[PDB]
Amino acid sequence: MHHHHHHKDEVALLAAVTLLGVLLQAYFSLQVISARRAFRVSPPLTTGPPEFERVYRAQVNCSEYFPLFLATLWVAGIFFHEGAAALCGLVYLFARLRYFQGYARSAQLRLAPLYASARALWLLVALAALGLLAHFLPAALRAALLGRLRTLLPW
Amino acid sequence: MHHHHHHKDEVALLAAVTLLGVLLQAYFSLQVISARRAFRVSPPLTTGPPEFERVYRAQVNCSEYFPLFLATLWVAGIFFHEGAAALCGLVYLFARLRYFQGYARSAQLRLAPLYASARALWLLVALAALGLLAHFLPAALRAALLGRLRTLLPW
Amino acid sequence: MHHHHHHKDEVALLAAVTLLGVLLQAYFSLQVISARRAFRVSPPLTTGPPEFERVYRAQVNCSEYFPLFLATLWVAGIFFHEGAAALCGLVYLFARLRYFQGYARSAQLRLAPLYASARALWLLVALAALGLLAHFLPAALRAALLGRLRTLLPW
Ligand SMILES: CCCCCCCCCCCCO[C@@H]1O[C@H](CO)[C@@H](O[C@H]2O[C@H](CO)[C@@H](O)[C@H](O)[C@H]2O)[C@H](O)[C@H]1O
Ligand SMILES: CCCCCCCCCCCCCCCC(=O)O
Ligand SMILES: CCCCCCCCCCCCCCCC(=O)O
Ligand SMILES: CCCCCCCCCCCCCCCC(=O)O
Ligand code: NI
Ligand code: NI
Ligand code: NI
Ligand code: NI
Ligand code: NI
Ligand code: NI
Ligand code: NI
Repeated sequence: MHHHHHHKDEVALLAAVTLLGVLLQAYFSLQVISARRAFRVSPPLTTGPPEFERVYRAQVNCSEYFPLFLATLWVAGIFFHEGAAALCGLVYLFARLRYFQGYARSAQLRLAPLYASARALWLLVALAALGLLAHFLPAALRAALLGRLRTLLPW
Repeated sequence: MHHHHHHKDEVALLAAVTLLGVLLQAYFSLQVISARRAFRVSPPLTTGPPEFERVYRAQVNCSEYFPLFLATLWVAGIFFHEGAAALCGLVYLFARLRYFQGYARSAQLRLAPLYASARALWLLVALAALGLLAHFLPAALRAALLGRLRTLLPW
Repeated sequence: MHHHHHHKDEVALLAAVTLLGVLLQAYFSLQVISARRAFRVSPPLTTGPPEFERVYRAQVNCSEYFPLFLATLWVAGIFFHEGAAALCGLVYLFARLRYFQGYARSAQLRLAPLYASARALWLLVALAALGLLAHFLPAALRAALLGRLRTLLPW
């Protein structure tokens, strides 16, 4: 409720990549709705021609991974480096766009961009992990050394 | 780890709408479990009578959009205006409750609240985008003017 | 953009539980891909032998609840108590790991860890709610008393 400082400028690139991700997900959704018309599939019900089922499944898989992407983007961006996390996020999202486009054409064409999206997501995971390790490991190593010291009142 | 200030009071309405959203999602889930009994559908397996499939599909669609709603709510609430973002969030969630209730009765009755939920989500997206533009565009325009200036050492 | 303080040390346990949750979700996904080979189910398409359908459905359900878990973890951790929220989060995630493992073996074996995951999630919801109530209820009670006072200019 103010606050004479804000932390917006520390997360704005994460927020922009997040919004791009929302926009891409919305687009995937609109493509499924468009495929429902092209290939005559009525709600509820997610079975129909192969071409429809591939578009449907591409959207479902993107949707499933999307919170994982968001969680890791934010943890990596806060604990490791904002710019690095955001760049990796852009690469992931572009890879997901290529995955969806590929998959819609052929199951097999989903594979190369799928691998690219996994490499970008795993890099985000590794940056998040390194950032958290940097945060916790020094204090933990110190507390353990201190307990050891201890010895003491001797030597 | 303290900190003689906190930023809770800047995000509390976003946090409350978020929690309401979790509660609504939990409710949708409990309704699917209840429909599984009413219409005799046993896990795993998500096919059964039309009435079950509509309830199932309403929950699935709400679930799919729920991270999009959360992401945009937080970005809009931080970059644009907390109160506005929270209000739009409440409207979205009420619209989703009406969507789920409608859909359970008839595919066709899902449509009006579906359109209401999309208008509320797109307004959140537009507030998020405007907030981010307000954040990045002045510094970007300035850096570009400065490079232009440049000219200079003349005129 | 600096900032001579950071709020990382107030959310690091939430961030670590979040990352563990991402890792567990990634694992569930890899298990579905592994079941697709074991039980010969090719993409798109999520129907096959019972053993495959159980593994698939366990992943889907974990995926569906995962944003709910994340949202509530963060709200509870910020508004109620970071350590308590993180502990409950670990219990939820362990319960989800046991749920997935159970379900893969038998529908019936998913049930005990399912109930454990629901108790942990509902405790997170209750901590989030109590934290938000603590935040809003005093100011609200005060504003209402002040309007009452009022009376006044008399008595
Ligand atoms: C840089 C890019 C950003 C540009 C910003 C512009 C964004 C505008 C995108 C348009 C989004 C439209 O939003 C979409 O509307 C259609 C209606 O037409 C809805 O569609 C709904 O109604 C139709 C027709 O009754 C049904 O057949 C359909 O099954 C149902 O889902 C979608 O559920 C909603 O998601
Ligand atoms: C789903 C995960 C959401 C996580 C959001 C956590 C935000 C809490 C901390 C905000 C303070 C900003 C820290 C600045 C670090 C940086 O430079 O990026
Ligand atoms: C999934 C997106 C989660 C985003 C959470 C980002 C929170 C980081 C910044 C917190 C500082 C609070 C900023 C105050 C602005 C306001 O008035 O709402
Ligand atoms: C999906 C929900 C994401 C929510 C992320 C909200 C983070 C905004 C506030 C960050 C300031 C840190 C507050 C410290 C309280 C604490 O001790 O945990
Ligand atoms: Ni002041
Ligand atoms: Ni201040
Ligand atoms: Ni102090
Ligand atoms: Ni301080
Ligand atoms: Ni300085
Ligand atoms: Ni400062
Ligand atoms: Ni601060």
